[PDB]
Amino acid sequence: HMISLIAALAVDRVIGMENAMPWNLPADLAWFKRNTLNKPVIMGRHTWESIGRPLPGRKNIILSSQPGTDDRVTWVKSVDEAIAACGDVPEIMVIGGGRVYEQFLPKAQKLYLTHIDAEVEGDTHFPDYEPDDWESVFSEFHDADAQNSHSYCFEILERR
Ligand SMILES: NC(=O)c1ccc[n+]([C@@H]2O[C@H](COP(=O)([O-])OP(=O)(O)OC[C@H]3O[C@@H](n4cnc5c(N)ncnc54)[C@H](OP(=O)(O)O)[C@@H]3O)[C@@H](O)[C@H]2O)c1
Ligand SMILES: Nc1nc(=O)c2nc(CNc3ccc(C(=O)N[C@@H](CCC(=O)O)C(=O)O)cc3)cnc2[nH]1
Repeated sequence: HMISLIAALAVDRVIGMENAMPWNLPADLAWFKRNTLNKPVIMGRHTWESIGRPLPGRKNIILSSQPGTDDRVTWVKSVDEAIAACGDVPEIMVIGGGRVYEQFLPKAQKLYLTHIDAEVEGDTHFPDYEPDDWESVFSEFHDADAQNSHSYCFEILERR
């Protein structure tokens, strides 16, 4: 198979605040749906709570050391089990949050990263990643507009 991480980062690699995403960027949410639809998505229990409902058209796999509390999604207790629950698929999408990104980054072949030109009070950060290990294979910058209040750049990195 192949493991990919997808995330949106504000300044200083901030990805969250008090278990929430403090911004609204509809173009980035559309990019997220386009790149995760019809794929399995792995997330940690905190991120499941922040989303609050299953993502439709995706197999939702939740990592937690505690028993599952919702039969609409798949609960797993380890990284190995999470990967196995995905089945034989071309690409597995890991959708955070911080503690989960840390664990899957050494396994990942691709990073789908949105860089948001926004300064945000945050407590959760994307993991420190060594830039030499990665090559940029796609980059697309967008200015702010009437629907998206900050400029942003989509990037796909591939492990060298
Ligand atoms: N901007 C973005 O792209 C983005 C993406 C995702 C999330 N976020 C933000 O990230 C923040 C949450 O990230 P987080 O780091 O606090 O928590 P998280 O990584 O979402 O989930 C952490 C929890 O997942 C479970 N877990 C993780 N690894 C496990 C393992 N190997 N085995 C078993 N259980 C495991 C544990 O749950 P138990 O305690 O139940 O064992 C752990 O407490 C929120 O602010 C969210 O909004 C942002
Ligand atoms: N690039 C990126 N941006 C994000 O905002 C993001 N968020 C998470 C975790 N949080 C969330 C929060 C909401 C939705 C969500 O509502 N998505 C719906 C609607 C998409 C839309 O409205 O365009 C979905 O169907 O994917 C997804 C993930 C993980 N990876 C990300 N990756």
